[PDB]
Amino acid sequence: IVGGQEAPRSKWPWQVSLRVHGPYWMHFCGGSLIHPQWVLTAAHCVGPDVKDLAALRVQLREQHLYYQDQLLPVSRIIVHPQFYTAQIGADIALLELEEPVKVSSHVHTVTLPPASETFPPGMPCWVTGWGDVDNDERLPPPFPLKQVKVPIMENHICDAKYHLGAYTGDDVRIVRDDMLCAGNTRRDSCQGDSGGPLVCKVNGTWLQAGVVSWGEGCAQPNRPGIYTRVTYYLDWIHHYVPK
Amino acid sequence: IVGGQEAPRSKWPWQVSLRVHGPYWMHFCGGSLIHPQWVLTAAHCVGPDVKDLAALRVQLREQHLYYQDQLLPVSRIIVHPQFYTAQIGADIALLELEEPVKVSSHVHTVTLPPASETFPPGMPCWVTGWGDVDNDERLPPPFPLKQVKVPIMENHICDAKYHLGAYTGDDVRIVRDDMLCAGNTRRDSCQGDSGGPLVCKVNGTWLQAGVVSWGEGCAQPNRPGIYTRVTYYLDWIHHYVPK
Amino acid sequence: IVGGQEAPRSKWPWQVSLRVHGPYWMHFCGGSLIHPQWVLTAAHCVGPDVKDLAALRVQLREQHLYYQDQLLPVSRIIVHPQFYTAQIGADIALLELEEPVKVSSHVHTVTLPPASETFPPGMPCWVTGWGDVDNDERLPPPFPLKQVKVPIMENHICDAKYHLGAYTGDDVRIVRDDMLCAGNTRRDSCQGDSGGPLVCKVNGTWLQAGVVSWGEGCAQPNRPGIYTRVTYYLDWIHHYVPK
Amino acid sequence: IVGGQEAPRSKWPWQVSLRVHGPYWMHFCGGSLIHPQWVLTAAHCVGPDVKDLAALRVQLREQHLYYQDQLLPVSRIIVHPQFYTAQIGADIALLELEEPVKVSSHVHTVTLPPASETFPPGMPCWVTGWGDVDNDERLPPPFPLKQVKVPIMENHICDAKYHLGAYTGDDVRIVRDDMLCAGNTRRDSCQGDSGGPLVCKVNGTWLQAGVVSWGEGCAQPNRPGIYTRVTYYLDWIHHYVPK
Ligand SMILES: Nc1nc2ccccc2[nH]1
Ligand SMILES: Nc1nc2ccccc2[nH]1
Ligand SMILES: Nc1nc2ccccc2[nH]1
Ligand SMILES: Nc1nc2ccccc2[nH]1
Repeated sequence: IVGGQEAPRSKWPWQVSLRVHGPYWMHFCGGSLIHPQWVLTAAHCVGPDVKDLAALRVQLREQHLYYQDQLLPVSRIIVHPQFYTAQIGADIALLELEEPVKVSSHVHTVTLPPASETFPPGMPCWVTGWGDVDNDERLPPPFPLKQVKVPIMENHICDAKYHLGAYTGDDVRIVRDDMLCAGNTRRDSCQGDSGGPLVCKVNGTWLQAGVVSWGEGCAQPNRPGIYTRVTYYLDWIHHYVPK
Repeated sequence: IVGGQEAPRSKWPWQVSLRVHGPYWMHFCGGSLIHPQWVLTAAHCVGPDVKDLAALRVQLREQHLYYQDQLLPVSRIIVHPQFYTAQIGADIALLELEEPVKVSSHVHTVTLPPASETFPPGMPCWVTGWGDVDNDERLPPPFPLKQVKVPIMENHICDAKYHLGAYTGDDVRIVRDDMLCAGNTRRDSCQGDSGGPLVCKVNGTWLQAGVVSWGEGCAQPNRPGIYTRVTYYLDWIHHYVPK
Repeated sequence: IVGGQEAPRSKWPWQVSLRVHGPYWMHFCGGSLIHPQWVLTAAHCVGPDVKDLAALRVQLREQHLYYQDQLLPVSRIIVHPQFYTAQIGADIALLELEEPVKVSSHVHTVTLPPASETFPPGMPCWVTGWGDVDNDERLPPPFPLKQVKVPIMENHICDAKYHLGAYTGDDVRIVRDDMLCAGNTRRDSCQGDSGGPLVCKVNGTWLQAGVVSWGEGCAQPNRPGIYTRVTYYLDWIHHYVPK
Repeated sequence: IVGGQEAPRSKWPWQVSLRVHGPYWMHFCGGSLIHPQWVLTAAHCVGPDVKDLAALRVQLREQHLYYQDQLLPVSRIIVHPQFYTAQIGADIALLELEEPVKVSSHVHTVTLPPASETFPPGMPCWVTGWGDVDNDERLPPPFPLKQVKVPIMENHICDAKYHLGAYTGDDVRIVRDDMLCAGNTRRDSCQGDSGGPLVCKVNGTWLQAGVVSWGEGCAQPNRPGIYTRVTYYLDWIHHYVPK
């Protein structure tokens, strides 16, 4: 996360950390608990090539990474079949936990938006995670969870911006219809935040509007952070996750 | 270049090296001379974002990198407007030199194939460059120009292979129509060879069938090297390069 | 620390961590509390060249680095005037804190040995620190304080071993009189543990026999870890630290 | 080499490059041809621990490293028995070649100074090599041999300088009597130049006064380059090398 601060212990109870086997269970991507037994994340974090379930673990909300770990095994990885690269789209995936987690006020699910829900440009939303605090700058120990308020940006405006200072023809889509943008030159997501949540509070109730997907650098001019638009893939999600 | 060997001094007179400014003019991509004033290369080597021309230089056929340099400045960089990523396609671009080069048996242009040439499996083709000799393994000094004969594979077969061991739906095409596959687990192109030529001997003449574009790793099982299919972009090239 | 394991919460109340300013206050050397206002460490950790005091801070006993930091500033750095390199000797230094610390069962001083104590082979001794767990292998997060029991080895025996597989003349002493050896191919100190304490339980009390100083690699055959022999520098220490 | 330039092809015919087996025969230190079959170099380049001769090779004078290599096998490595570290002294060694070299005007031996020869403070001498051009700054391809004129510095003055800004007692020798210094904040030797020669033209002949040994940083204030004093070890040298 770029341009944000450490999150209060009572904030973002649905945030999760994905760990990969190694000298130690290292954090490589974020995710969100959308059901007691299901985690939502980005496809590029666990694909497109098939990965060994035994080398993956999920860690529920932690104030500091690695300090009070309680790793959970994953029983199944479901990557959207239309996914190959983030730039092409469908950057979304599901992780079925071995056991349904025991929800508490400190750790619980985030609510998904209704199919008709559309987050307007400028609406203040939040992105969270343990990723880099700037281009090539790793989050330093003790690795606190970070948060940053970012305003939603209209898909068309975002697409236009990405063409600025680029050779790509203005008529050639870069930011596609299943993607959403947010952030600016001071606040953005970054490597390591991928798969994590972008939440906006509507009628009270926090709704997850997107999944951290990709971008060109972090907080770079005319290069807003790009997310997978959750509403676009609700049918696919609800094909595996109980409503 | 993975596998293969050092190229004879008389071979590949059209090979060029792209250099980026810094502590020394370092090689970052390949290319080919297709006209005394024009170099053909890959779009991902110079795009999708517009970079400063001043920071780019071209080196014509050299037996070893850096030892006998005579760097040439560029006046224009033109990238296919459809380009954004190599996985999507249109990974091709042109560089116009500030002056026409003098040709000879040691340095001259490569011939482009006629629109109808398909380059089927069994066709004798070679790829050349100063790229890595293996995954994560750079070409060691004195940096000789390497070459390797690679077997052509039909797009449909190649696409099927890229789906093996991947979550991507079988009907979601990975190897696209404007692309071409070549190589195996012993012969392939690698990082650093990008933008370089894949040439095939047809009826006694060398024709550039492709431009080193991308691939998953180098010489990895079920993951042959991918090239931009030159015949697919002949009309675009001819808008800029005199015949 | 190579071998051994995570130290219990109640052990080594005198262990200290030296921090250098930068992206975060990073651990670079060990140390021990020998007086409410003084820390004993290795000269090579802070010398031979004079560095800015401001860029240094001390962290008293804590289970995991960076988690519960309470950094303490230093008013003075005193390095043995005979020091230039660890191999030559006199690798010992003192840090005076700006304020005396409050002691308790969880944080208190370690007892220095009587001038006559020799710490012969067979005596039970432990070395502690947050250093590498193996050659060029850092302690992974959450960075627990490690400990390991190491076997003492007589100086002359150690010296002979250091000559095995070396061009150095047998009569040219390598392990000097102001030094002490401990450890084997399974138990040893390593980079990052430097300045830390080697303590032995004598007549029911813990005495600091040495300070982690140097060695060829970590836990390498015929190359035991080398420590500064505390008894040799008691007079110097007592010139600054009161009883 | 710091602050110098490319050496003319006709100069320094006695310069050699030591290579170590690996992906390629990489340069790791310099040396000088002092006899048709003997190379003089620094002990720390090949010691203190014994290494097998099979992984070592010698390359005679070439304008650019790796370009037109003609590697020579070594029959024996002789390290001074009093050597353990550069800071202690005796940093000198001999490499006996498998065959005597056929000297030419382009490649021949350098002359060793008489036992009584004393190089006065201020005398203009030269140090040559393929080492870093600045701290942590490697020599860029094509790796030309570099040279730099450095003035001799009186031993006492050099020792005094090394104490400035250090904790070491003024009466404790840092630069010893078997060592020699030269260079300033603009011109100096650096990592990779070790084992190489420092030659001074006395009257009308080039004499090798020193062997690049060590220092604190390169071209750093009050930290001139330190070399092993050749006249100090003339007897040891002539014990193996025919006069
Ligand atoms: N702006 C931005 N946000 C990002 C998150 C993950 C990877 C690349 C990114 N670029
Ligand atoms: N086989 C192959 N060739 C490549 C060239 C550039 C990047 C990735 C590649 N994989
Ligand atoms: N064996 C050993 N132990 C060491 C501790 C610090 C630096 C080098 C070392 N080598
Ligand atoms: N000044 C200086 N010259 C050096 C040559 C080799 C290693 C360290 C050095 N420091």
